[PDB]
Amino acid sequence: QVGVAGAVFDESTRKILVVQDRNKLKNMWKFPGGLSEPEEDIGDTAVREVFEETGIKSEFRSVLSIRQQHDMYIICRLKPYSFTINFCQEECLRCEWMDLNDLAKTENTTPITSRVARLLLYGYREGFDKIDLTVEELPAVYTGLFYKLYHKELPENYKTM
Amino acid sequence: QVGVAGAVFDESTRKILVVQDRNKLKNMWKFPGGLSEPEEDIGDTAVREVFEETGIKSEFRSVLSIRQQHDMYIICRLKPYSFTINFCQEECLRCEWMDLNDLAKTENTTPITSRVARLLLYGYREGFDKIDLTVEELPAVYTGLFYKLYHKELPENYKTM
Repeated sequence: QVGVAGAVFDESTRKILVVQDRNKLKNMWKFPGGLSEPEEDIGDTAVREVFEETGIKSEFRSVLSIRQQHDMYIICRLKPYSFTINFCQEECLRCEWMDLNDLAKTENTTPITSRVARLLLYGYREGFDKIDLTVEELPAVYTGLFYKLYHKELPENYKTM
Repeated sequence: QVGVAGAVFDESTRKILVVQDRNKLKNMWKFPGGLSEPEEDIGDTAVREVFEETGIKSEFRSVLSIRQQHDMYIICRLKPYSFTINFCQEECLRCEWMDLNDLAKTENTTPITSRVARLLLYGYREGFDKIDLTVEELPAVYTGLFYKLYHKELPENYKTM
């Protein structure tokens, strides 16, 4: 099943919600995330994983990045609507609203997390339209399968011609 | 191995290079594509698959879309620098420089191809910066693995802070 992470950014305070895992890379700040359940939309996985790890209630806004290895892991931009952290003590050592600029500069994070922080900063300064991507389900033609398609948000007048 | 497609768009003529497979969906226009070889960068797969199917020489410019099923298939924007079609007769029935607006409107294509045509039209009218994404290799921290990360192009001053 696909993994999904939530990058919960408060555009009013310039804060980004991050965690340190209790038992894995406990000194590296990361975004909360985990595995989708069967039938779960990507955005719902993000919002659920965030809430379970951090106590923060949020809304899906966009996809920010797709991570591919040898399979897929989707990192999403979320907008918080609660702000009191109640983190999962079995899973996390720390959970903070960190200054986004601090995450973008720290060495105590992963290269992917840092890249996604820098991308958030670019959207914070120059507009989220610069960075946001959508995910949509589209049908196959040759078979009865379905795909998920990730791309820059396409204005409604073009999606439909 | 990942699949990769090439959407070869001539911004000077508003034409998009498309094929009909000789033996599969022979009435549906599609972008040339196929499987990456071991060690091959995504862009090189695109350029090679295009050349092998169509005779057209091109250069990678960006990623346009990521297609996910139950694994990954990357659709790239390419810029042609040769224009004489010499298609692979064993593989394709037709290969044409089609008007992009015609591809964006036709029923004789797939929903994904049509979506990517509409996204190209949006870039043709409003700038390719609106649609282009990059792919880069970034390292893991927990293990010795590497990932590929797909996201909107991030200006150099931010990538590096």
